[PDB]
Amino acid sequence: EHASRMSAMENSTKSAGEMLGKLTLDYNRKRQATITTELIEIIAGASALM
Amino acid sequence: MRYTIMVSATASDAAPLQFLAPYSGCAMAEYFRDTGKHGLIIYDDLSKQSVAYRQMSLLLRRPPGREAFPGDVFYLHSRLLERAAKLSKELGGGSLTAFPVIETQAGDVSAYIATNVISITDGQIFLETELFYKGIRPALN
Amino acid sequence: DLVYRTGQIVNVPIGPGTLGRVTDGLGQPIDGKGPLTNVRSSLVEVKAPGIIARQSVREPLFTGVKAVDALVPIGRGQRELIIGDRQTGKTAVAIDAIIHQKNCNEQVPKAQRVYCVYVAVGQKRSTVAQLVKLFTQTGAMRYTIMVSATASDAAPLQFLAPYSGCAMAEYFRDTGKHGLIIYDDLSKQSVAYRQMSLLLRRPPGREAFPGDVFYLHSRLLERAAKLSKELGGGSLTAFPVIETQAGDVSAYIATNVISITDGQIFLETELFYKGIRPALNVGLSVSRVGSAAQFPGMKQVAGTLKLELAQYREVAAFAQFGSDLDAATQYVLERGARLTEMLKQKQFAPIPIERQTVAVYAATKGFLDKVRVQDIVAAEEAVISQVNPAVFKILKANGKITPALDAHLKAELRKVKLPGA
Amino acid sequence: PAIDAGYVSQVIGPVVDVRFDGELPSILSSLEVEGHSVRLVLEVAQHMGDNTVRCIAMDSTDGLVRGQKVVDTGSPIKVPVGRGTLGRIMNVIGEPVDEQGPIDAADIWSIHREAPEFTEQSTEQEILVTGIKVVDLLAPYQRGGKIGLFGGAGVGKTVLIMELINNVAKAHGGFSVFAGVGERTREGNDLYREMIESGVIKLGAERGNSKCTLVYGQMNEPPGARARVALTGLTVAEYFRDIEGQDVLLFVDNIFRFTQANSEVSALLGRIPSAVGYQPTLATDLGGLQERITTTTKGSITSVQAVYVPADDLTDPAPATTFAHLDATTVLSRSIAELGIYPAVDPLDSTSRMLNPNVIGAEHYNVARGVQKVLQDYKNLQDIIAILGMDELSEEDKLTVARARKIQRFLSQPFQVAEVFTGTPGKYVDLADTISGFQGVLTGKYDDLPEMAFYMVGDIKEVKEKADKMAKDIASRKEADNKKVSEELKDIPSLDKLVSEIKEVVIEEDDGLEEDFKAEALSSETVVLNEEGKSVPLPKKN
Amino acid sequence: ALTGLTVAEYFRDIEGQDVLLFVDNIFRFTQANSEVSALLGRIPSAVGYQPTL
Ligand SMILES: Nc1ncnc2c1ncn2[C@@H]1O[C@H](COP(=O)(O)OP(=O)(O)OP(=O)(O)O)[C@@H](O)[C@H]1O
Ligand SMILES: Nc1ncnc2c1ncn2[C@@H]1O[C@H](COP(=O)(O)OP(=O)(O)O)[C@@H](O)[C@H]1O
Ligand SMILES: [Mg+2]
Ligand SMILES: [Mg+2]
Repeated sequence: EHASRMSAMENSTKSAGEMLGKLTLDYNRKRQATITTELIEIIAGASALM
Repeated sequence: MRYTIMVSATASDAAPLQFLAPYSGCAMAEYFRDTGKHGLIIYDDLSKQSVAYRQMSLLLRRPPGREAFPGDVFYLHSRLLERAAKLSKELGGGSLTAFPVIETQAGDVSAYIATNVISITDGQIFLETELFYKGIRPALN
Repeated sequence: DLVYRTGQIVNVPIGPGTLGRVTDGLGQPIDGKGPLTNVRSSLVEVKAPGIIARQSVREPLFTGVKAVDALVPIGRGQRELIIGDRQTGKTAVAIDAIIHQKNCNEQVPKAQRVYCVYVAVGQKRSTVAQLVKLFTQTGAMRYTIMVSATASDAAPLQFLAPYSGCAMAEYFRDTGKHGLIIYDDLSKQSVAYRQMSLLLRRPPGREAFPGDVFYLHSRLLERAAKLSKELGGGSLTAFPVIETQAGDVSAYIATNVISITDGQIFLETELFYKGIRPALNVGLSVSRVGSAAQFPGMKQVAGTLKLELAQYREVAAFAQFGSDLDAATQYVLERGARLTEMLKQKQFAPIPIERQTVAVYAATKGFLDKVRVQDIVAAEEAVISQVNPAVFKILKANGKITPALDAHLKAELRKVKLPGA
Repeated sequence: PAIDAGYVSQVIGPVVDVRFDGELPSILSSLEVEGHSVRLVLEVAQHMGDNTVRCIAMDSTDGLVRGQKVVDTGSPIKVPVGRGTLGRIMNVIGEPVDEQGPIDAADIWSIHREAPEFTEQSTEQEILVTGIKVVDLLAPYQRGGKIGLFGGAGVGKTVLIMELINNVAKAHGGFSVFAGVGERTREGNDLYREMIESGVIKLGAERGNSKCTLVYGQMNEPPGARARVALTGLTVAEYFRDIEGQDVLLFVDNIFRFTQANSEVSALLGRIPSAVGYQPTLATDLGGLQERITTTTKGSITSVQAVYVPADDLTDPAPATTFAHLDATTVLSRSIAELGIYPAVDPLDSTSRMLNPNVIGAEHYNVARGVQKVLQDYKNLQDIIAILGMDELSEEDKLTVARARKIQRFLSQPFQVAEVFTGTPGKYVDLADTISGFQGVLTGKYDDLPEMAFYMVGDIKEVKEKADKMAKDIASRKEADNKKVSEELKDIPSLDKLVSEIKEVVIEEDDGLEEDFKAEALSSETVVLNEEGKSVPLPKKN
Repeated sequence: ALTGLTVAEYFRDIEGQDVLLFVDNIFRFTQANSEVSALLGRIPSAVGYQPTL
């Protein structure tokens, strides 16, 4: 039991590092898209006035 | 249909017709509220009336805001939904209850029009798409 | 300043005088070999040929890459996206295609030769110079034009260099010959066009790209076609290259060119650092137009190869890594490793297709299962060296492994000295 | 002569402004430019004031000068409509591009029609069986309804719409109208050759027996042509619906390209952009297009429209606006395709108005809702299975995961149009076979059979006939040792007699590309035009 | 909010009293100033509020 839990928790660290690595890239894409869309909104507001 | 009025500004109609159709339906429903009867008004797809208002104001060259909506898109739904009231006895005691509908995108409740109409209305009825596919119909969260 | 009009829509020199010449994005040569002599000017913005002007893709364009010509076969007139991260071997596949067109051009008649155009958009000038030295020292510059709008050039030149190279290749398409154009880093053309659009104060869309950034690549890639018999019968094959960030192929320009081209060559960044080169993502990369335009014999073995690599990815990286090992499906693991190491191939060495179908015949029929996985790359060259060269000529001329040929091939495949083991 | 003739004021890409000094054309009225290299048709979009209209060109504007005479046609874009358009390919402005002569027009209709009124709406929810398991089970298609195939560039909404053409349009009794909006020209040529070969398009004298009209505005065309070619397809379909009284099929590949072309021309019309970069008039343009496709009282149109999501974003405004126009969405997913499941239909994102127990019966409805419940319970467990494994699930949940992994292989199906690149023959599946199969997988009748026995099979019979072949084959590890001996002198010669009977081809050095070549003389100095128009070199001043 | 505040400021300064000022949703002050600021000729600030927030 102890030696199989030692391997199952290694598999869980591997899976929760893989999931975290994909979710970090997803967050970075969402962050980049967020600054881009907020900046495009500010430029579209300023180009209607200037 | 004996008790129902239907105000229908469809997708083929102009943007001011879809912008003005909740106000037309509220004015038709305020007759029962002001003459002592009790009214029920459903603004189905209020998030499409906001989109029609966005188009109508962007083509008037007014400056855009959050998701290119007008700045006064809160006032658009607040001055519409505040007309749903329960009057006093000296005004007849008539009532009008509103059921506005907002469509969200992928369950994002933090959208602009969604948060505005949540801050305007009294209650909320949330319908999740994961409760819908688990057999729970209506999918009340 | 005085601005004079020339009287002509934006044109580049097209013709047989462009072969061997390095060019900028406007038509004037930069290799220092004087002006273009045997040439004439045509427009860079040509409407693509219509529906009647095309015919179905029948003939195969051999890349010379084993992983490409077996699993994602590419016909003449196709558009095949080469997509992947930075330093995953996209340019290597493209220049293996150009070198292999040089190698096959000396063995076919002149009506079946392929004249290549390499458009380098946004690259370093040093890598373009090294690539010109490569195409000169491999003899491939005789059939190759190189258009070069480097990173120092103006962004209108990087925007226009794919259209310039496409007109230079549309000469070969329209005159009944066969062309092969490679838009290397077509993402950099969209970056240059985004620069031109934002400096023109046009309202930006997704990822600050203009609204007509799909039209920018569809104009370019619809000109790669296979013309009908009443238009000369010529063809133009496009190899657009799109670079992805962290393997995100759901990006804007990536999904634009995926929804334009016929197939894809997904080059995974994980297999490129595990030594598997070319790092072809076999699960994602398709080619559904040159699937009918495949060399038969390679179509006889490569379907079984792709099926066995499909059922190899049912135990992919959980052989005993996750919970357990079966030891009845040890065979699919120790055979998919052989089929993986069979498809690895070093750079600047493209293989004729008759020497690829024999290698995948030896890898698939079971002539290499007792070879250790560390020496299958030596076993392949030992098979190609030790089997007599008559079977290569018979398979190249007949165009299929005949029932008269597979017996002699299994005869010549059981008397090879596979090293080690 | 000077009346009804304006001149080009300014050329901004596909947007041309024309100044009419005498009298201005109406909005949507078509104009024609005199002296162009092609027939350049402009369509008036705005009146800008100062006697100037603002137009949208149906072809390219390269070569336009700002003095060119522009003739008002006095009408919108009129295309030939009728039974004489059957078997013909036509572009956005009705010109025959199939090189079969002029189109024998029964009439010429304006491509801008008002949508049919509220009194001319037909509310008849009748099912249309397609032979696709996931489509017939989880989101069935209405017989006279609008159908969307939402997809993300490579997930298979062209293979799905080709299979719907293969399955539905052959069993149909009316006319089909394929509108190609912004798709590949190779795909239009492939569909033309397949429809000529299969006999639904006939050439020459038997052209009247052809049952399909192709209207092609593909992605090589400028954004003015891709913005109005859906209207040409609608006009050809609306003539069959309204005047002919027929039941029409209308397949529109990539209705997104209409929206994208309007957003491309909208930046040069001088508008403030809406959300993520589209035009402010997205919803009203899409509504004015999609409300013309209606089963009326005098005819029905079964519309199947492929919709493209731009970066696998369903929250993008152009598919999110399209979602409210359709009776049955079939959302194809990238992840389902990456699992190898084809058609890659998301079962928990595709919906239909026909999935109602009072219209398709309670048995079919209960089966579809049970399959969706099992798939939703598996999607709820997708994170525990990933980060912990299946060994930590409950015994009731491992059964849920097993039945869900069976039903999500069983939703996949081979296609008759995908058999050319997959090798497996296609499967048409009847509706009762789908309900009878998914009843058996829901109740637990097939917990014996493995998960891959359900993958890419037709019906529930073929699951059992594949689990037989999967267990004959593991017993076929020890069947025989195959050897063919004493064979070399039966019919096969040798190695060297074969190289003597091949026909080696002749090769030629110095390829000779100077045959039929013009070879104009490009001099060193760049040639410009002086003020009298002569081709002179540059002056020596900078 | 300025009207309720000047009633409380009269009750604080002149009457000298200790005042309670309950303001329900002071967010709507900034929201109401945001709805007019594009029409006052001000280019927008961060997420969609006025530059003078
Ligand atoms: N099949 C191969 N075998 C061995 N090495 C290879 C192979 N293909 C490429 N390489 C090496 O790996 C590197 C990949 O460079 P390459 O230009 O092919 O990638 P790329 O995707 O074009 O990168 P970038 O876009 O950044 O130029 C090169 O240095 C090359 O020498
Ligand atoms: N039913 C199917 N069977 C097998 N392969 C499919 C199927 N549907 C799609 N594919 C694969 O996915 C790709 C989808 O291409 P396409 O049909 O053009 O979709 P899209 O128009 O969305 O790009 C094809 O290259 C094909 O290989
Ligand atoms: Mg490169
Ligand atoms: Mg497509």
